[PDB]
Amino acid sequence: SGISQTVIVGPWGAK
Amino acid sequence: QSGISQTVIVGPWG
Amino acid sequence: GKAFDDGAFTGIREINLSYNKETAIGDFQVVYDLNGSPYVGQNHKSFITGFTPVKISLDFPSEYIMEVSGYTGNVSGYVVVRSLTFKTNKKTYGPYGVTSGTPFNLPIENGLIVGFKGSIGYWLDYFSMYLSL
Amino acid sequence: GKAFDDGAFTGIREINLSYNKETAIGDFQVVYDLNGSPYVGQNHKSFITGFTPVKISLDFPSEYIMEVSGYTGNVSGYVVVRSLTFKTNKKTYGPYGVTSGTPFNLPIENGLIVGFKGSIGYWLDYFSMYLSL
Repeated sequence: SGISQTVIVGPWGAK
Repeated sequence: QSGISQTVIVGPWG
Repeated sequence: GKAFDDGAFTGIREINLSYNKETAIGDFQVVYDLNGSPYVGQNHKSFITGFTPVKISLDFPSEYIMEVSGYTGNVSGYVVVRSLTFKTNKKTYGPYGVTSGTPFNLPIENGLIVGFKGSIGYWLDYFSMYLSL
Repeated sequence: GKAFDDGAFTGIREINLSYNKETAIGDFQVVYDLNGSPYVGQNHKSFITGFTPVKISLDFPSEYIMEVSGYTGNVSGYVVVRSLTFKTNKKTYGPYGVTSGTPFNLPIENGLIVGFKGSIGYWLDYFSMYLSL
């Protein structure tokens, strides 16, 4: 796809 | 700026 | 609560949050950088009032966050984010909120937090962080 | 401890660690992927022995780690990682070790663990992870 991607860490809190 | 590539690093834990 | 996702940007200029010293994190808003311009992220508001605001004005670009840490725990029977602490290469801001429940921390040896997403109802329910080099 | 740093690779095929119920995590060795080939990492061994080995063999490439968690605590004067748990898109492996002390967890919404660094002495003192798309 033409959508750029980024590392994401998480989530912290409610499951 | 060097010839060494880099990476995200998270930590430490301990 | 209501989900938000600010997306990814170039860096962080300022964080504006609210907290209550007996409950949790409330409001959450970020001024990012975007290729050298301030990007005023939307104000993600708690459903309720009574919080204390704090403005974390970073000296961007020389100043940047090295660790986000805090506590998650129960408030009125929801698991929420109870406290936050933002440590940069220059100083520590927080803890804001209540330092009780389950610790969590994201230290960073290399790279930058460039974005936040998560969910706020009466309090900040959960959040994640976009990371980049 | 002796500090170690594997560096960054393409992905993880296999984890070999060891633990002792009485104490904490002892040894750690990763088989990485490197451009679609296994590359056997350096075996990072404790100063002492007596641990119980385990091998975590992932179904690479379709299986990957989504969350690392564990506990840190004090063993005979040493503050160390006393247990570890590795959650993939497929299964949970662990906990291995004593699940008492202060918790930690790294959960991942997007991206891959591609590398490990840290320090091992009598036990695993600390570790960090390289992250990549």
